[PDB]
Amino acid sequence: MKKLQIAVGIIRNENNEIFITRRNKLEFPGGKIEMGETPEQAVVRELQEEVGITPQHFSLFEKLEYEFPDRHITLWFWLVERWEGEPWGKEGQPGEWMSLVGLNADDFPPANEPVIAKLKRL
Ligand SMILES: [Mn+2]
Ligand SMILES: [Mn+2]
Ligand code: NA
Repeated sequence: MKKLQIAVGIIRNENNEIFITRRNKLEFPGGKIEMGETPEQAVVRELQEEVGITPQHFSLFEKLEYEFPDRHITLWFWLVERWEGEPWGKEGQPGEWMSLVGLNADDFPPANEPVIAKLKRL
């Protein structure tokens, strides 16, 4: 029984647009929390690696858990509202700003559904 945790960054600007990356299907920047890192350190590291920004002000937006045989997975969704730098496709992946109003849960993997609903509201 091992744990696998992933930190996810929801980057929102002043115009209520979120930075979305692509694979085909759309998704949020993010990745695995490594040994010895806190959830906060991991989201900062993964975002610096994937989109070239350093989160400065962020809060826990949602935490989802998945219990599978021999594996406990936790997804940490952080709402990033202020950062240093400009988001871009640093790891060579497609990226772009999309307004919250126009976000469609069907364009993201089913796992993000509850977060999108919550996001696409307030
Ligand atoms: Mn990554
Ligand atoms: Mn990684
Ligand atoms: Na990623």
